[PDB]
Amino acid sequence: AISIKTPEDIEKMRVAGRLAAEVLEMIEPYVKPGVSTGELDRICNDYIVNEQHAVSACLGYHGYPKSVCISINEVVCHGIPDDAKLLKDGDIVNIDVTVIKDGFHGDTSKMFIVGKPTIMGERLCRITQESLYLALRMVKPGINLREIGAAIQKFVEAEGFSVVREYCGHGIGRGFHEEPQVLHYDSRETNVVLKPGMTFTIEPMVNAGKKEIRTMKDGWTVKTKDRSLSAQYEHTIVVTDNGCEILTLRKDDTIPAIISHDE
Ligand SMILES: [Co+2]
Ligand SMILES: [Co+2]
Repeated sequence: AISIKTPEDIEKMRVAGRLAAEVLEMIEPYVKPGVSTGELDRICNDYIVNEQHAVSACLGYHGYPKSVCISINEVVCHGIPDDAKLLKDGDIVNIDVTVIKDGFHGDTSKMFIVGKPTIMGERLCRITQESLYLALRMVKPGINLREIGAAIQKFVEAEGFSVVREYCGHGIGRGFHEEPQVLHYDSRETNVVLKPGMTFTIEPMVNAGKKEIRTMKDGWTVKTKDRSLSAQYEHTIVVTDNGCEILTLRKDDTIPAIISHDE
């Protein structure tokens, strides 16, 4: 069931979008060498809850134990903040945040580099981000959701990299994961012509090598099959009459918040 958000809904989202972005803006300083994914997890929850007056949708979601996800290096997804995993150097972590305020979610994620980059590190990240912005621009009404995934795909492989098919982006709003499914790859299955008011996520997961993954014992931690690196960046967006509106834009984003295709 694809939901077309009301204007008000939209105002709500803008809010969740921002709070969510804020948590990532807030944590920036704390992300340094010698940190516990666990602690990081504490600081966020306090913030989301204390200061923010909001809740985290990750918590208990399908039994998820933590408040947010934190995926180090070759961990792909759902990495679980342990009070004992500490931050190296050349560590490239993703923190995926997802927050609920007034019924609506704001879902976003980004990569952080630790205590002096790797090269391969910085490359991937950089590329992952571009592949995301890249889709960001395509977003406009009347476009098939399908040329978007292909696009990311093209870009990414072209760097000798691989796109992950197991996971994908999703509609979002009052429901954490709504319709549709947003695939970061080409597929005949795909066939959605976008409309204003539809809201959803772009969350490309990019491995430096091969598109194959493994799931751990703990039932969450997803790592590369290869043990290659993997990056992801994500944003929550709304389709406008002429392009899109990023509801999770942060200060460090090098893309406008409003993307218009008119004139
Ligand atoms: Co997310
Ligand atoms: Co998401």
